[PDB]
Amino acid sequence: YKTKPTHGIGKYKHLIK
Amino acid sequence: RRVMHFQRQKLMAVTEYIPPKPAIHPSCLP
Amino acid sequence: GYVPKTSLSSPPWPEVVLPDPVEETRHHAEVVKKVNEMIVTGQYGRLFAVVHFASRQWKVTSEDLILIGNELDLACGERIRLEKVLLVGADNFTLLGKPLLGKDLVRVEATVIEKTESWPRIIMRFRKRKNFKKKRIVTTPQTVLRINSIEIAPCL
Amino acid sequence: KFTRSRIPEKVFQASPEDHEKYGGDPQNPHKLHIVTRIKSTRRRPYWEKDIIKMLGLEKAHTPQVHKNIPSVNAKLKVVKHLIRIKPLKLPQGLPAEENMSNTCLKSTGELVVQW
Amino acid sequence: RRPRFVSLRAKQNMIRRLEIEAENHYWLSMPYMTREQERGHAAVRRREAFEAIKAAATSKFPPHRFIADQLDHLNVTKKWS
Amino acid sequence: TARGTPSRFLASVLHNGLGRYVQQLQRLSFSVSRDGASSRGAREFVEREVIDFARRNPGVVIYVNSRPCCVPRVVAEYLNGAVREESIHCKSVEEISTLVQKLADQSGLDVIRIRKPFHTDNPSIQGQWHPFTNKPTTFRGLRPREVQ
Amino acid sequence: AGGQWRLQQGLAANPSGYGPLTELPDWSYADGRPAPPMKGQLRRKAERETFARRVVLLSQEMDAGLQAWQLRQQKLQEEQRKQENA
Amino acid sequence: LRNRVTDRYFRIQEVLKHARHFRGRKNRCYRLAVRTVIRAFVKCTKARYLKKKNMRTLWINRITAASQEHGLKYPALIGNLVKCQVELNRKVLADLAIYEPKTFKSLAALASRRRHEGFAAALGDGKEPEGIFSRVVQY
RNA sequence: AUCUUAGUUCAACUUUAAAUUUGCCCACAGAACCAAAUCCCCUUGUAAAUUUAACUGUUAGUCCAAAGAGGAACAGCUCUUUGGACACUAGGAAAAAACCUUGUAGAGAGAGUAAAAAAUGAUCCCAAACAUAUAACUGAACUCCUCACACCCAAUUGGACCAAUCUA
Ligand SMILES: [Mg+2]
Ligand SMILES: [Mg+2]
Ligand SMILES: [Mg+2]
Ligand SMILES: [Zn+2]
Repeated sequence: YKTKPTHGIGKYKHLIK
Repeated sequence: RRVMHFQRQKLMAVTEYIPPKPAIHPSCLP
Repeated sequence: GYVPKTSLSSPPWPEVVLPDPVEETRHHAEVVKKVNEMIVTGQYGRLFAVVHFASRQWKVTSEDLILIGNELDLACGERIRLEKVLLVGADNFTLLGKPLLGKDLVRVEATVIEKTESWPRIIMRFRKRKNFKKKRIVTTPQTVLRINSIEIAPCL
Repeated sequence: KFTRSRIPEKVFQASPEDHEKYGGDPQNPHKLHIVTRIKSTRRRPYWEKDIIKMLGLEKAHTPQVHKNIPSVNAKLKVVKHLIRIKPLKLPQGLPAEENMSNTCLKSTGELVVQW
Repeated sequence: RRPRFVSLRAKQNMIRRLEIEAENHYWLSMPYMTREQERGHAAVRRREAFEAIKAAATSKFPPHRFIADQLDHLNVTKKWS
Repeated sequence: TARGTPSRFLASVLHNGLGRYVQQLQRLSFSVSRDGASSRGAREFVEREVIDFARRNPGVVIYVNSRPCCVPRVVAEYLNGAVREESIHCKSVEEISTLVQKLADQSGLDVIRIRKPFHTDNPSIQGQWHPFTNKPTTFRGLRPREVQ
Repeated sequence: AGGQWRLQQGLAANPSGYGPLTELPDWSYADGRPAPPMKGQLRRKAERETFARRVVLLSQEMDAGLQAWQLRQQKLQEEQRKQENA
Repeated sequence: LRNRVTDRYFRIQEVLKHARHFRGRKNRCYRLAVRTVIRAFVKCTKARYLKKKNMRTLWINRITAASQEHGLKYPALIGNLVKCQVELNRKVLADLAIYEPKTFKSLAALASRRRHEGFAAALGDGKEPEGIFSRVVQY
């Protein structure tokens, strides 16, 4: 969710040049 | 420069800045 | 501190300084004794009192009538005493409670002479264009208290 | 849009300057709140009409007592601008099964016995 | 015309209300219990109250009927003689 | 409505409570039909309530007769001459008792708007106000801007 | 109209609130025996009584809740010692 | 014709009797009498609120007149009689002003006394002994 | 949805009767990779909610605060959304549906308050006045007081009474 500390855990686009 | 709702007007008036009075008037004392 | 006389140095009201309380208490006691000795000797005439009753403050005196808008569950002609006297006055003196006068100092007697129902009153509501029209007739009850005596006693 | 307001907790933090300004104390807080309504439910959103209807504050001033526990404070933090909260004071203790019918609440918020 | 000229009396009224609500802020920053301590202390009363509501709701039924009430209606022809 | 109605001032018959209270109602006539259906509450009142009322009010002469033959009525007469009729047809014994007590508990004046709720014959003790109370006097009684 | 002053002196804002004016008996009989109390006084006694009963009830419930929490803390903090033996 | 209202006369007179004192055709013609009678009764109901408001404003005026006769405005009199814990209302204050001038003179003197006590107290530094009349009496 | 937007049917909302037991508020936990808040529930304040039987009625409203899309970021402009008010009482801003204050209703010749005062182009200007006597007072159908209580919404729905006529 966005209002929880776990937000932004699934990000992977930034892990690709 | 549109008009404000009246209650917003009162809020703007009550919260208006009030400056701290100087201890002495500079004219009659440095 | 010193400031030369102008139109605003002093305010436009007089400097009223009250008398020293030590002498003022003696003066108050003296005048209280004077009024008391007026009461003891019968040095007064007709009396009037500010009696508090159903919810109202009536200014009354002997032989007068009062009309209370609430039934008082008293037979016809039963003497009663009206506590809660706020002020009782004669020609030369008058006594002021804070806010009531003691049960001993003043005695107000009244009598129930008539119990009846007031004249019919109308309650009509109307609003335009909404077919809102209603009419009611109310007769609040009431009772007439005659006041028979205001007596005073020299307890000051 | 217009939405419910979530008040940040930072405001509900008495300071060392507030404590000596009202008759309170951080340690040993007060059991009961005496609350009165001093503003109309009308002209306010329904999520305040319902809260007021729930706290028994329907009538005007007419004081009413509530626990000082967070389950109720969460409700009073929504209607804090339509009510006055004062702390009930018991300088003679809870009444006994005698003196229940001879109590009195003074304007300062103290419950006392036999006037 | 459309704008107004907020008076001094209005400012004083608003400051009165602001002060009342600041006191309210103060009397809510110190609860007697905490979230966990309170939990359950009112369960018994709540359960009994709702059971009272239930027993009230589940008691509806027509009222009794008595022979005396029916036979009293013959009084509408009671005569002297 | 007030404008559309008479009015009077608050008063009593003969300064009633001053010396001794006197009960104004002096006569009460009941007409009760022995057969009519509307005369049922009246018959109950006469059978089990009129004796007690007579005992409680010995200054009121209560007559009861049985010759309206269809409709009852109570006619109350007072000391000050006023008469007052009330219908008791199709009423309960509770209503008739309440009504008869009401009749016996009021002076025979008119039930109209009392203009004042307080009537006093000596309204002033210190002297009623006139424009010269609380007003000073000057030497030799001179008007302003005089000479002599 | 001094409601501000009256509340600044621990009095009711409204002289018709609580005071000698509103709750003392407005009248007695001529002989001296008191009068059957007024309806307003009865209703105010009833409402103040209900207020007091609610006060005592809520305070009792809160204290009992604190005691129950104490008991649970005891029986969960100490019964773990029963697993610290053998 | 099976059923015809046989007593419309009395239903008319129930409304005309309240209009005999009106002016115009609207005191004998039902279609107009009804509307004006209804307006009359609505005003009759709604006017009690104004009766209370008006008598109170008359009393405030009379009390202002009497109090100005003694060099004392009306704010002072009421706002400093209560500070002496005298719960005299305004009806009886007006009656005293008209019918008992010297009693009202005394009340005005008391008000001025308390006003002076207040000014003297506030002018001072601290909680010097309270005024002889400024001492409250507790319940 | 409708040869449909001057209407109808279904739903949503409303009403009555009946059955049952949970309904609302709600912290902590929880809802994605590509700002306001929202959803969900233990407790807690409450007393309501769901279900069944049976009907009618309303339906594409105006203004104000706010966030957007269209016309400038304007045209007092069309539309969507969250809230309030109106079509219900009462007091204020001059008159004033839409701003501010206030609701559950009667009598009182009682009381306390709420909001509420300006600063520095075309018939005929438009309250009158006032620079300095202590800040309080005034002000409702809100609240208290003595008494009494079913006795201030449209469409609709439930209920208690009843005028006059005929018949037994
Ligand atoms: Mg008023
Ligand atoms: Mg939940
Ligand atoms: Mg009310
Ligand atoms: Zn200089």
